[PDB]
Amino acid sequence: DHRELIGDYSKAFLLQTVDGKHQDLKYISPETMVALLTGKFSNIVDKFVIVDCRYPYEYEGGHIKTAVNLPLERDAESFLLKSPIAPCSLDKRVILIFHCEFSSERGPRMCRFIRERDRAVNDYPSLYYPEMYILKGGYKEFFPQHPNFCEPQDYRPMNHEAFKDELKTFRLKTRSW
Ligand code: MMC
Ligand SMILES: [Cl-]
Repeated sequence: DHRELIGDYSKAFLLQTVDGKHQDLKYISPETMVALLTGKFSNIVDKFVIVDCRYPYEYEGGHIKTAVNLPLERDAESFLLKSPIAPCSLDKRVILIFHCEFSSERGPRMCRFIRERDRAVNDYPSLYYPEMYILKGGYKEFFPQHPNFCEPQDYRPMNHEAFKDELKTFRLKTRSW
């Protein structure tokens, strides 16, 4: 591999990465997303969690099969760090994939946050989650290409004109603005 090692310096990144806006983050394409969902890496990957950082209305409107919705910092901390998700095999890996609508703001921030807490609660340089990726293009790019991997087969934009009140309500739930 021509790149650096993963978070705890144990080995290299498994997946092929593409270029994305945040230069220090690892991005994967929708194609690689379908590869994991179809079991292409089942020999090596024990578990991969898809974290959709969108607001609840957006997720309900249609999300990638198997994804979990964790919009608030607190929920994510609770789901991932209280009782970490471990591989059933010493040999196998655990991988996290974050995404939002455009994978421009929400997703990358959540990725950076979980990394901060993973570092904070372990002895350097161990991590519960050494390998994390962003799905480049977010749900917006994913739906029109692989609709049968989405449930329901539909797409609800955050700015959806009929969910204006729900957006405001939701933001008043956030740790900070
Ligand atoms: C760093 Hg994610
Ligand atoms: Cl929050």
